[PDB]
Amino acid sequence: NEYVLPSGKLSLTDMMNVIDDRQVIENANLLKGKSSTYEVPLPQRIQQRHDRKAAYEISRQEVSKWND
Amino acid sequence: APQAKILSQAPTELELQVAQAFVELENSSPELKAELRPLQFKSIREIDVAGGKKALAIFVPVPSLAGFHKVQTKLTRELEKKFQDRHVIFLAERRITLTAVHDKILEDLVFPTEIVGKRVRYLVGGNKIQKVLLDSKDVQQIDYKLESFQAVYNKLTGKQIVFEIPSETH
Amino acid sequence: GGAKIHLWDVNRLKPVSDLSWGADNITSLKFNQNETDILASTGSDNSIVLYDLRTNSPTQKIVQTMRTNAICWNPMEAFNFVTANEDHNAYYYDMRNL
Amino acid sequence: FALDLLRNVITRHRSFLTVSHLEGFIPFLRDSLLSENEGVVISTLRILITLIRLDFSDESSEIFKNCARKVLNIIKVSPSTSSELCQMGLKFLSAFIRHTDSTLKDTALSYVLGRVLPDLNEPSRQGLAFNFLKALVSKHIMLPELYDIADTTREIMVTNHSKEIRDVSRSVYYQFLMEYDQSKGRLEKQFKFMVDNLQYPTESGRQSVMELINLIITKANPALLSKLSSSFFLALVNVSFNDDAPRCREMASVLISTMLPKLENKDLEIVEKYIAAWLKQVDNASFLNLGLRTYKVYLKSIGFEHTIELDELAIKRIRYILSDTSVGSEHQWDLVYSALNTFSSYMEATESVYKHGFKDIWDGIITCLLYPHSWVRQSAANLVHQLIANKDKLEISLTNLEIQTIATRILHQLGAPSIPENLANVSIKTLVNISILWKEQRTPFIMDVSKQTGEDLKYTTAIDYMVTRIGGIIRSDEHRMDSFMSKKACIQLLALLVQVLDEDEVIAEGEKILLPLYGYLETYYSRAVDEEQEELRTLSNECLKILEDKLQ
Repeated sequence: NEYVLPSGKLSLTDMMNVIDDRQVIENANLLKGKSSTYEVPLPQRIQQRHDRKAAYEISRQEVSKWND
Repeated sequence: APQAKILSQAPTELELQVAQAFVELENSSPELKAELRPLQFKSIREIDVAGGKKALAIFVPVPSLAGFHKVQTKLTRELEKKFQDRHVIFLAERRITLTAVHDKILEDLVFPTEIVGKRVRYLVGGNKIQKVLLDSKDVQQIDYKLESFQAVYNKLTGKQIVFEIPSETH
Repeated sequence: GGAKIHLWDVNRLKPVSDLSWGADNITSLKFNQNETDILASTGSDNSIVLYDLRTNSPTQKIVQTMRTNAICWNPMEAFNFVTANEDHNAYYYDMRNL
Repeated sequence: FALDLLRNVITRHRSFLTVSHLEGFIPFLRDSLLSENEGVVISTLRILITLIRLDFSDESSEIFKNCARKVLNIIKVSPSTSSELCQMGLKFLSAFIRHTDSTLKDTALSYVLGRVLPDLNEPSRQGLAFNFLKALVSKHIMLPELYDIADTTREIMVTNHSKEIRDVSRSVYYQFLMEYDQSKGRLEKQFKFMVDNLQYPTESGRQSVMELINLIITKANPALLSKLSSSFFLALVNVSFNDDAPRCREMASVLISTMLPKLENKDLEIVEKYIAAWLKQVDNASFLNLGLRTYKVYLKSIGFEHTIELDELAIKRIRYILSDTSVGSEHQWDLVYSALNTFSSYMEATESVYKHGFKDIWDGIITCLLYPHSWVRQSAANLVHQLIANKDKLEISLTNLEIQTIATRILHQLGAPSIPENLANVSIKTLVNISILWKEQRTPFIMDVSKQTGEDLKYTTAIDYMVTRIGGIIRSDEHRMDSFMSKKACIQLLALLVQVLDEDEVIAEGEKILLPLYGYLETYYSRAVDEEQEELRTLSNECLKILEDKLQ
């Protein structure tokens, strides 16, 4: 089967560039992007730890107002 | 044969997939094939972990569990690639001395990391905090595994026990 | 405080939120006097944990050699607090650098 | 007791239950909601859920709003969502906002959403929270954070391990995209989101995104589809080429084949131009193989010869593969198998197999049979089976020397150690057909002038030569375990050839057939007999019975 057959991987960007017409690349606007795919989710403890580090930076920036 | 690799008389879908992964590993490595030819797994069960995750607990007879303890690292390194984002852990069936059974289950879960200690804190009002202090040889990958260990142990033994590494503040 | 730290409201008969850092009990609490959304708490695991209510989260944790008994915030400096300790000492702390 | 009696009465008799009778019982329910007894409140909530599902009047709706407010207070008091009282309050509020036009305060609905937000991940708690969310979506109440709720549901879609939770999140996300108005930039971000998550580390997440995009393709308007469908086709071709999961690749092929007829003429023309581009870029073998697979999929979807230029380019690529398809060719074995599959599809869809160019394609198929790859050999065997029937309908029939060479290739495939069961059965059927043709034409054994064995021919007839080759392949035991299925298929083909051939020819080839048969027959009461050896002995006994039926 074709699915059973192995890929020589070809990039989607490589296929879009090998497409000769620039009008096709312009029409495929959804293909062009900043690669907004999700990462695999972290363990919950690690994600909470990152969120708490972010909250720490926000709290320090809020409280450094009183320094003056 | 996946049915030959699985010690269970009736394979399941996940059991058949795991046995196919075992056969792929055996085809890849002949020494691992020589190790896995006597080795067989009796059962598989899939345990829920908070955050939507689910982990695999594979239940193996005792002298074959010794073989998986000998060959754990390559096998789990292959299974983490084969089965995606799912922690796979090998345990034996310990039919229920319940304290000793639960301690053996604990050691099998935390394998190959040592148990530095066990503690129970009695609070005012009758609350108990039960903690297990693990070894810090390989700290980074234990940190992801701690809530998985806690969920699997709570599901299998019915006891909730916090897991922590005393070397690193968390 | 207690087994878990809970943020309550006087208009609600049950806790508004649970702010606990992990499965450890919490012995004492203190709200900041100036930056009133900051909280600090002491645990029996030799820990001082800060909390911020704008993010509704436990901000940071420090672990010392012995258990801290009480906390007081500076009335005049929003980012300093003193902790009583079992060390036979008290420690003066800046929140930004623990 | 009264609540249980009422529950039994309505749950037992439906015709006896009327709207007018229970209107007196509703105030007793709103009075029993304040009871401290949890069983009383739960039974009251069951009856109240049933009465909301039933139709009522305006005063009863006002009492239902009172019950909704009391249930909301119960939800506030209950500390965990795992509690049965909190669960039944959630069921009550979901049924309330489903079947009553009256709505609570938006702050109250936001509070209930905030409580049931963590439950969307855990399988034990997900169903009731998703029931509440689906009820809110279906009633289309507008809340500020429902967009973030939709983002959470699409995260659950992609990343959750549970199939049921993925499916329900898919339903909620689809309903939010179809119904709730959004910015054009937000919609384009959502579509680019789907296209990006097509390339995801988790195969289950990829498959869930593929089911979502399948629903998009099915229920989408074609005008809105095509602008998305360009990037959709590109990304789906990328998945069908580069995904590690064969099930995901097959689903990508199925989704592309489903999207192709619904696509507009301009989109189909753009896809055909892209197919021509990958087919023309023949510098990279995998690139050309992907182009050929896309061309075959497009042909199977839209129909044969919709684009004559694209069909001619694909046929030219297949002819190039046939020209370089011998052993040691630069083309990949997988590419050769894909070209053989495309040629088989073209021969099925077209009557062009009768042409002399497709005779050269059949010569390339013979070269592909000589090729050592088993899949390519099986594809060439299937093509030979098609060309056996198509040869009489062809403009130029296959020669006797060509049939002898095909039989020699089949004998080489049988003598090969590793062979598929289907390929072995096909080779046996092809040998039987060749023996029948040789018996009908009375064709003798043919030896090439260029390649001379230097000795007299062992068998006078071509069918006798094929039978002798099958017997020799069965008697050969260099790899007994690997060639056991080949020997069983050769025994079946020998029985078929003994049935097909004339009695004098059967009498002549009986010694050669029995010589491989006597090898298993000589071993009697063996201490350690193999199962494959016993099966071969049984097949040899059946062949000997057929031979004894043919000749006395």
